[PDB]
Amino acid sequence: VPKWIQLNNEIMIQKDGKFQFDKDKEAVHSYFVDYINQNTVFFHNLKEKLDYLVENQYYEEEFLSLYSFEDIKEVFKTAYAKKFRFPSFMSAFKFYNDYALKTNDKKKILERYEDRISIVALFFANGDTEKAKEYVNLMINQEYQPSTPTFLNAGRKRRGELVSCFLLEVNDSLNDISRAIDISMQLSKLGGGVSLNLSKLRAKGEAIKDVENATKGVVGVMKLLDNAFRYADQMGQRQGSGAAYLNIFHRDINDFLDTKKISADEDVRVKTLSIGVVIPDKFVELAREDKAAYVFYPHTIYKEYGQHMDEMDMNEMYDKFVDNPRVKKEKINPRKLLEKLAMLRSESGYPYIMFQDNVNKVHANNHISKVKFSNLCSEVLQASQVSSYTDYDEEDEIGLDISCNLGSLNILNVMEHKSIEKTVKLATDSLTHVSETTDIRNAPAVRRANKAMKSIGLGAMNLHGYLAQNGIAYESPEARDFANTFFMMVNFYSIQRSAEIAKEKGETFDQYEGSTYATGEYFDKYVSTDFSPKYEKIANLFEGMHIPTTEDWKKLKAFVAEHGMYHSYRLCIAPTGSISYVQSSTASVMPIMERIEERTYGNSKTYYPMPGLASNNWFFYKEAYDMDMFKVVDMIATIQQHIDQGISFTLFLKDTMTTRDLNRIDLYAHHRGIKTIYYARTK
Amino acid sequence: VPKWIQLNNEIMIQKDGKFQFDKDKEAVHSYFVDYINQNTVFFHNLKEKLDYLVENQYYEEEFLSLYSFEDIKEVFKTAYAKKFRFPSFMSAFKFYNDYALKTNDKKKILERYEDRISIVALFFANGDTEKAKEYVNLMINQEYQPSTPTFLNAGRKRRGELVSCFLLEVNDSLNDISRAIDISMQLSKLGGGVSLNLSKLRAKGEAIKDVENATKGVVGVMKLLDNAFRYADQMGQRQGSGAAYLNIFHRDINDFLDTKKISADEDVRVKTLSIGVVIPDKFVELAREDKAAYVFYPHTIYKEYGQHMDEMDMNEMYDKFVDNPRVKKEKINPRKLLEKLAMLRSESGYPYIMFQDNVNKVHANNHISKVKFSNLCSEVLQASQVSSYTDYDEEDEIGLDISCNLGSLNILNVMEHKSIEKTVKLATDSLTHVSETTDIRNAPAVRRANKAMKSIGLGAMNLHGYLAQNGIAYESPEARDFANTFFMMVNFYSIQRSAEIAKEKGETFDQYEGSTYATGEYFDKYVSTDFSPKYEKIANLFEGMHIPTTEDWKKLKAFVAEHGMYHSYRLCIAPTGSISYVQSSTASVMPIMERIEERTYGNSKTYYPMPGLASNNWFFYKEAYDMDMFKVVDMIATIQQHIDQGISFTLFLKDTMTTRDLNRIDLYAHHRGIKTIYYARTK
Amino acid sequence: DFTQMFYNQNVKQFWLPEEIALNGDLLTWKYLGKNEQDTYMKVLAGLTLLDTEQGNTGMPIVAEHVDGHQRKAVLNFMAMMENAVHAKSYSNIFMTLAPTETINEVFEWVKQNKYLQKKAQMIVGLYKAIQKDDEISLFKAMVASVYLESFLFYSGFYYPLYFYGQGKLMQSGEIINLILRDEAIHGVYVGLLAQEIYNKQTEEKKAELREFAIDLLNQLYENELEYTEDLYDQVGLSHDVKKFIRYNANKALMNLGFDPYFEEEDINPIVLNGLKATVEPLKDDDFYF
Amino acid sequence: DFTQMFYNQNVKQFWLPEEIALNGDLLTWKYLGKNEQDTYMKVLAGLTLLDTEQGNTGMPIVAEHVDGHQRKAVLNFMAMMENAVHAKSYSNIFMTLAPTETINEVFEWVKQNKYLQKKAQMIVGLYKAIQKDDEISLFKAMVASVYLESFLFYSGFYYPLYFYGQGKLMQSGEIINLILRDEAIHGVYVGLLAQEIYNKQTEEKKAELREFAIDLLNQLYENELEYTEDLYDQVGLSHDVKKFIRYNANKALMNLGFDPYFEEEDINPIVLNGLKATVEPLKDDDFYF
Ligand SMILES: Nc1ncnc2c1ncn2[C@@H]1O[C@H](COP(=O)(O)OP(=O)(O)OP(=O)(O)O)[C@@H](O)[C@H]1O
Ligand SMILES: Nc1ncnc2c1ncn2[C@@H]1O[C@H](COP(=O)(O)OP(=O)(O)OP(=O)(O)O)[C@@H](O)[C@H]1O
Ligand SMILES: Cc1cn([C@H]2C[C@H](O)[C@@H](COP(=O)(O)OP(=O)(O)OP(=O)(O)O)O2)c(=O)[nH]c1=O
Ligand SMILES: [Mg+2]
Ligand SMILES: [Mg+2]
Ligand SMILES: [Mn+2]
Ligand SMILES: [Mn+2]
Ligand SMILES: [Mn+2]
Ligand SMILES: [Mn+2]
Repeated sequence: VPKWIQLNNEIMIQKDGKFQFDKDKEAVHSYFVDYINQNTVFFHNLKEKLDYLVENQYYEEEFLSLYSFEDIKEVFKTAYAKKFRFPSFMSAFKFYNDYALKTNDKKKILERYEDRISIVALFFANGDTEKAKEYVNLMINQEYQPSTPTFLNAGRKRRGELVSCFLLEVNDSLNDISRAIDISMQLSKLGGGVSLNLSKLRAKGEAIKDVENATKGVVGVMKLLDNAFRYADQMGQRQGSGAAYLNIFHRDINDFLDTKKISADEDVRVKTLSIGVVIPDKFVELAREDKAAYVFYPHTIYKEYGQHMDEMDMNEMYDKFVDNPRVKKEKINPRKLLEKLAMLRSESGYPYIMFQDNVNKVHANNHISKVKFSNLCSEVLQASQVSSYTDYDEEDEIGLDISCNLGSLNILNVMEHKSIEKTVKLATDSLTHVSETTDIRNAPAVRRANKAMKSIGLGAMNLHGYLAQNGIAYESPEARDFANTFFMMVNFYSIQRSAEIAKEKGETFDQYEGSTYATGEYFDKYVSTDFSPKYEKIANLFEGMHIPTTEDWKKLKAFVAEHGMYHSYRLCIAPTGSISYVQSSTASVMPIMERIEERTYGNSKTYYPMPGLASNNWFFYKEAYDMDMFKVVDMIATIQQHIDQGISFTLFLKDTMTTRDLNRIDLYAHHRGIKTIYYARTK
Repeated sequence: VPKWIQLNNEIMIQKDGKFQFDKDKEAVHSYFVDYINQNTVFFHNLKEKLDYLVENQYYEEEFLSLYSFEDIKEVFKTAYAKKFRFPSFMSAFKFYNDYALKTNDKKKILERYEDRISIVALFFANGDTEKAKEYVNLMINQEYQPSTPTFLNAGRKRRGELVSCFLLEVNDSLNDISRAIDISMQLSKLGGGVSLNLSKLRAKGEAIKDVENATKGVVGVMKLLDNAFRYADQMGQRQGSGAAYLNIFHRDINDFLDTKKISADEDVRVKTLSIGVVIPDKFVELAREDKAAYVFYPHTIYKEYGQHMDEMDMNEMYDKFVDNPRVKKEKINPRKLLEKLAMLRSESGYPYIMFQDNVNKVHANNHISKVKFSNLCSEVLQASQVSSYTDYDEEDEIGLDISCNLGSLNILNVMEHKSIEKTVKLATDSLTHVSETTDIRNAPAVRRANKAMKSIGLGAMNLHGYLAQNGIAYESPEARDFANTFFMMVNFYSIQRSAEIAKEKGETFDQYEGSTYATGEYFDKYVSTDFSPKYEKIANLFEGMHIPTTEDWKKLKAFVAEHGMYHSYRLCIAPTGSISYVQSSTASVMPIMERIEERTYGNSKTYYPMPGLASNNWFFYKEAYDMDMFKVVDMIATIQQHIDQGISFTLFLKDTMTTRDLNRIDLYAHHRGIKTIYYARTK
Repeated sequence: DFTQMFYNQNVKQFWLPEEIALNGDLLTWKYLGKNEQDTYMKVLAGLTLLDTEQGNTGMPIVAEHVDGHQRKAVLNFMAMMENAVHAKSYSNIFMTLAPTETINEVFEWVKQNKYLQKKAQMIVGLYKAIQKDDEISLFKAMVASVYLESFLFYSGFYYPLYFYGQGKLMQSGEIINLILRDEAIHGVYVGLLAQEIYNKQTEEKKAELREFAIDLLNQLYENELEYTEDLYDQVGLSHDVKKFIRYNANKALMNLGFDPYFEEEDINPIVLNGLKATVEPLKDDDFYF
Repeated sequence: DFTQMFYNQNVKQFWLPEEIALNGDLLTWKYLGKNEQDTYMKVLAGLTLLDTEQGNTGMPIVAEHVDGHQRKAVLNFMAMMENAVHAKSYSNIFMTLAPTETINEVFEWVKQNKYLQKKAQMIVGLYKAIQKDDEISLFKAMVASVYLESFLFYSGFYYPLYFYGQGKLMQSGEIINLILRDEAIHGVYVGLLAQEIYNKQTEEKKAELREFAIDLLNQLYENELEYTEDLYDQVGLSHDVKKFIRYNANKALMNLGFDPYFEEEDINPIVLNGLKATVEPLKDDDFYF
């Protein structure tokens, strides 16, 4: 066993009844003085390194050609001047195993952390040396972390796409289904997770040109998509991951759910395609009143009204659907469907739950389209227009397929540096650059939506780490007050940066004029309610930083009205799974699953303590499963009120609790304004 | 139990030690006195019937509008003047259960046999009343039978395409694979059987964008195609049928074959995807000499030579591939592979066997392309060019995808009417009309090849029926003499009609000038070898009909040289599954499987004796399983020497014979010039 | 002289209800009156009860007491069919046609129905009275089993057959015909075993055994009449069903080697209408011709 | 939680002896030495004799005492497989390989054999000791049954699997593999029924039942070692067979929800080549906060 492995395992060997957390630090030293420094490839100077990486097809030469070598040297020197040290063994291990650039045979390390950060910063700046240094300082301080696609692939010749998630709308036609399968394979080839809205597809037993009971429903398309994602599995490196979203009022909703039952037959079971359910407020109202609900056949509704079932408001059209004899429907028990959802989530963690009305009551771009589904991580909530892929030799009507670039603020590092504004603006600029340089030649709706919406996702990580390292319980009202203030600041500065980009470029996102940003409605709660901290401890935490007031929000509203906004969507809180290790941060705004996690790598086992875990903050690092899910819902709703897109909200459940407890948590989330629920992980 | 069913089951009841075959005739009468006439919709006049069928979206207005009502009435009167009577119960049952037009509620019969024949004739003639009457006389004499798609769908508004055999070339790309899946779905939606060539696809463990061990091979593509064919199942009417062809020198050939093993796992086995193997002469030579063979990685060959492995002659390329270090290959035992093929055919009848050099040594259009694969029934053998389907908003390079037009001569009815020439020419004209009226807007290469090649398949059936009713054993040399003469006359008149159509329209098929028809090579064996019958009995059978001599063939060769040939391909012998029942004929040129076949429809049993079966010809109606497969191979080769495309050749084996016997039959078929082997049906 | 041929017949008749798709009956079921659906559910529930006890108790207990491994294999196979195939098939039918509450109610109804409880009490009582090495107690239980197989099922079978014969509920009807085909051979087989024991007796003992068989038949018959009226009066068929059960009572007696007891009657013609390969390597001479 | 799932797996594994043609085994049988033929015959007779006890007593006695209609049906199906399928399959293998006189002599020998008798009578003794309405005695019999299905058969299965893995006696080896696959699921199922009883007991009673199971395992294991040497020393395989016995003993214990008794060992590669949260309804007022 390696020396650093033994040093890392020495953490759990208690001395005087206490964990040896400091041993972890020793491990990193070993991991660098025995493996990383020996396995790294050193050159005489930076010129030889850059030339070797360029000619050997490791780096794209275009982004490096925008800078003179003196500027690149200055950027690299700025990166190395911080003398960044990984405080935990797992941070360095995760970076050098998942994100550091290696040779073709993967026998040596070509990129250090500073090298990777410098390359990403130079790609972000697009020829601006000062901007590149700003990005270097932002990432080496670990205030901002680009998503895994962006951080791993920026400036690389053998790179994939920098966009993490893609959302596709599938129209009710064989041509559209085949095009959706093709685009899903193309985007999984690019490495991104693909989500498909199957609510427009007509249910099982519908007519294909006057011959009835002909359609296979959404389950056949689900099987096709599952095989497509199995085939396109990132060249066999990462399993192809897809998501299917169906409205709960679709007739196939049961069969949909039956794809995830552990007793499902092979002709129905789907195993590589995640499932999500979109629940309008009408379904929750029907379940609450115990009135029997009706699921609908989408094609009959489309024939009668000319629009898809998910294209209009069910809260106002459900009674018209039920009373219409030309609309076909089936009777269901909404409470039984809710119990089935809870049982399925207990068994397998599926489906994702999207509260459609919670998303669309604060959605700023309802004029473009209502949000009808979410992404594979159930945090992207954007307007999408379905595409009409016609026959060959016929022009296709290209719609809008959602796609946003992810980037997370490290809350602990951002607040320690007292740089919410600067970090938010620089992250917005980096995400705007990632969107601008993204061009996908096989997904036309994705390309058009990227060019028009200009949507980005700016997330946050290390919420629980910051709260526990500052002596604040994650479930406490003080923690929710901190989240309210911090994310109001993040939203304020993201809107300010979006408006500044719109002013400097003279262009807004497409159809911005009909948005609530243009009409000023979006700023209502910000121009009437003060989001400054209500607790003295939180206010002290925010000292040295100008917390925006109602007057600052009014000025920002006027600025947006004058100049517009460059981005249709700005903030989305992704799960941030593996890149949180490198940043020494807790995953996303979720509470920690465990204080010390035991992970098996190779034939060895390693223990990763939570960042900053110690004796004095052991009980502030409360495990998520031990927490009240209602207070976690309160925290997520408090954050969500300042996030325009959704938050990947994983439910952390105990084995003792029943499906009724899961249903109660889901209904409280819906009541509190939670937009989406990601996972039901049971301990 | 209905009266006609009792009268049909009375056949097996033996009187005086003989089957009551004549009772079947009585059954037909009952089937018409009790059921057909009662459930047949009658109109006051044909005008009312046509108006009702057109208005209720049963027929098409376009083809009926080309004639005055007097001409349509005259065509219907010509059809009804024959007073055609089905000689067996199963003929009428199959027609009125499969082909007769029924109401939307499927309880009444709108079309009789004469009505359907008249409608198909009017569709064929395209406005010529005399030509329509000629077609009516052809089909009511049952000399020619349009295929199930053409016969069932001609003149019907609610219909699939008139072509059901489609051959697709799949290029080695994700875009091409997705396009192939889409086209397969679209053609299965039209009701056609789709065959895909997977030899150009790179094997498992190949590089994608210079990353190693990334390709899933052809088995993942087969899984995708199997899911696509399961999804597209004729609006839930018939099981989606598809075929995949792989060259035996493709490295995936074992895994390909492993998709049909019973022991194969769920992630390996494809259930609704037929498989065929293309066997070049090089593989047979390697197996014969017991030299170990090599299966090659197609992408390495493409990188080294710039052409696909299946696009070049393996006979001259195999040694260069083996000696090339940059071509990756795996060692195999060709005799072990042959034994595996025989074992798989014994277990499941798969794969289909295509002898590439047997096809291509007589292929007339090798300049366009060599025949690389066959159809789902393993009888279509045509030149195909792969298409380069690029990314979106980029122009695709459309190639040639095979789609031939099926139609079968009834050898008994044709020869008893002494009308080989007239029937062949009229069938060629009808096939040309159906090929010209076919327009598929979702298969670009299929449409392009249909417009360019103008390829049709004119088959024959009732060969064994005709031979048995004339006191000739199917395995006798007299039967092969008759087949030689009859199919040489069929080829002569098909070529003459093709040249006449080319002269009339002033156009040939695309790239005809490079064909062996243009150079006169095709006629070589016809201008030197006399194909007149060598037996007096066969000559007396051909009495009253002019048998083309060598001088006639020289005149035809000169005529083709002067005027060209309209069809790239003219003759292919399809299995003729259900139309053989309606025509009261034995299926294809195959020998009969059973003298009397027992079938179960609903909860009732039915008995179909072979047409013309009696005590006198009971011995001549020898069952296929009791026959020597070498003599069946000899007869099929005798026919194949006059057929430009292949013949659906099913092997009929006993359970006693082993895989050595199957391999011997396959090798004798290869030796005798058999182009394709369809199935290995074990009794 | 017969067990081997019964063994072969039983195993070749093997089936599972899942082989028959039932969704095709959905419409003809929907179209029946409430009275008709009620009688149908109850009829099949009565059958389910009989097969439950024939599988759990009757066939296994007779298997235990009958000598010979082949005879035991046949009886064990028949037992499996009763509870693993027949009794279960009824639930397949119920789960297709009826909502859970109607299913729950009909199973509650079997527990409280006095005629169904009486017939179960009588038949199962005789099964449980079998004494080891006592051939007379075994004979009595075999008579009871033949009466269950060849007589008692038929008040139930009438109705699915009556519909099948009119082209209604034909998928459910197909299941029932398969069940009936099995019971016919089960009744013959057990009948032959009963005759073996009867034929060992003195004439005096035989006379007593005939008395037992006829007294038991009459007692079961009188109860079945009341059961039949209770189920069929609401659909107007009680008299017709009664003729059918008398017909089948005679078949049960015949299976036991006894003369028919009831006079022949015309049965509803609708119900009558309701009735790897060896592998050799390739030689170098197989490549030349 | 499990009976319907096992029902499905059992019925979908249904097979018949006639499906495998046996005559082609004579082409490898003729090439075995006398010791190999002798061991094979003796092993085969051992399996046959033990499986007959399971068909005539083991499965039917457990089916009799277990409550639940669905469990009784699954158990009936398993008893059917023993008597109707497995027993005929063993007979077929014998009749193919040996003449009538040789079969009679082998069965005479194995019937008198001390190690075969010891284990056969130990198992049968526990089946005979089951008392009505006593779940402790039922559990003990279930333990015995699991030990037979999942452990005692395997000293015997070793040899056919050993040949099967070498390409010898492939037809009879295929049959044995199908039989073994049935016994595996039988052992798992009966194991779950035993755990159900075990889990209803106090902690002291549990410890007492564990001691019973381990003590029984020890007695059977020590006799298996002697049985093994008696049969396999003459063909030099005993060391490897002993590893296979312990590996299968551990599987039997795991079927009964117990920890493995023996250390993990690798098995002969030739033989290897041969081989829900609680649903609680929404009560309303869960929609209001
Ligand atoms: N935790 C760590 N994170 C990142 N790099 C590290 C870490 N530990 C060691 N290294 C690398 O290994 C080298 C070993 O040097 P070390 O940290 O022991 O101190 P040093 O030799 O006094 O110099 P310096 O600390 O100034 O780099 C470091 O210079 C650095 O490049
Ligand atoms: N074998 C058969 N094949 C086809 N149609 C038949 C057959 N037998 C009877 N029919 C149909 O039933 C009708 C009655 O025919 P039948 O044998 O009674 O005498 P017919 O002289 O042909 O009668 P019609 O006056 O109808 O011409 C026929 O006209 C035809 O439409
Ligand atoms: C062709 C086909 C379609 N479908 C379903 C899936 C699609 O969502 C739906 C629409 O198919 P379409 O491609 O729209 O078929 P169509 O346009 O010819 O028919 P229509 O005019 O009614 O739109 O039909 C199947 O389930 N199986 C099939 O094989
Ligand atoms: Mg459409
Ligand atoms: Mg390519
Ligand atoms: Mn029964
Ligand atoms: Mn019975
Ligand atoms: Mn057994
Ligand atoms: Mn067993």
